[PDB]
Amino acid sequence: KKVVLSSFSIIGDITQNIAKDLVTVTTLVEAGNDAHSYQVTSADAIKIQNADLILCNGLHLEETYMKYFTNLKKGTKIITVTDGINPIGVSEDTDSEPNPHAWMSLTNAMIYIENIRKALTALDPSNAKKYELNAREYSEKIRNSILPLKTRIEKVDPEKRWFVTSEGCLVYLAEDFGFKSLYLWPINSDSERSPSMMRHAINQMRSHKIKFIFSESTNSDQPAKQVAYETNASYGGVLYVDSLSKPDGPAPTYLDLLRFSLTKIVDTLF
Ligand SMILES: [Mn+2]
Repeated sequence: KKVVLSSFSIIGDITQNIAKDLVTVTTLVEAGNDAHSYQVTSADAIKIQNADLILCNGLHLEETYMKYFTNLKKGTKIITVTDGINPIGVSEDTDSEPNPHAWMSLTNAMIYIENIRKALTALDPSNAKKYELNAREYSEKIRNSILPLKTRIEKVDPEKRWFVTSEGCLVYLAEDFGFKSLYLWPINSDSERSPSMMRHAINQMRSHKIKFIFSESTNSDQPAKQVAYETNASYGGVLYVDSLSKPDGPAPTYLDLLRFSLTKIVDTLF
């Protein structure tokens, strides 16, 4: 039985839905661990050795631990599951390093799925028909759950078309649905979170009468709450974007993560 190692929980879950136990699906950065800054352990290095295929996000998500994907099993490829996604830069001024959060998007969910289907099929061609069926079923499950939320979201008055968060985690969602983005820092890892970016967000929220700003499940709510105060806006609560929740939490699968976060967003806009 083949072993397919996913870099983090969101990719591992997508992969499990496509492979359904035809391969063993492992995960490097388990849920609750940070995919932006991770220390590969000795046990993790076993997972890396056992991998017949390695599935990474790319868009520099894994940049600080790519060095551990070395001394690999002969024939083991590293696949970038965001291939075909046009990158969005980390500069709020449009060039720069890529924003990695491409999975927060309905269109892109379909691309992650297709890339993973394609890679599994190249790895394990005797099961091509099963990966084919499974990928389509899962794509449809995603669409069936998430499309109605998009449909709701698209009714928003153009003046209110803003997703404002702490980390720049919704830039791909904004692009997918036709909203503008505002945030406090591009990526949670960066230890430099800047006064200028906070000042800018505050000024922009005032300018555009933006009513809500969120924080996320792996960062502090304190900046968002402060910005809310300074802008006469409201704190919108906690989104799930960077990791699956614990099994008994609200976002234990990728579909549940998208569904939770987009539900919470649309419940703010109306
Ligand atoms: Mn993040």
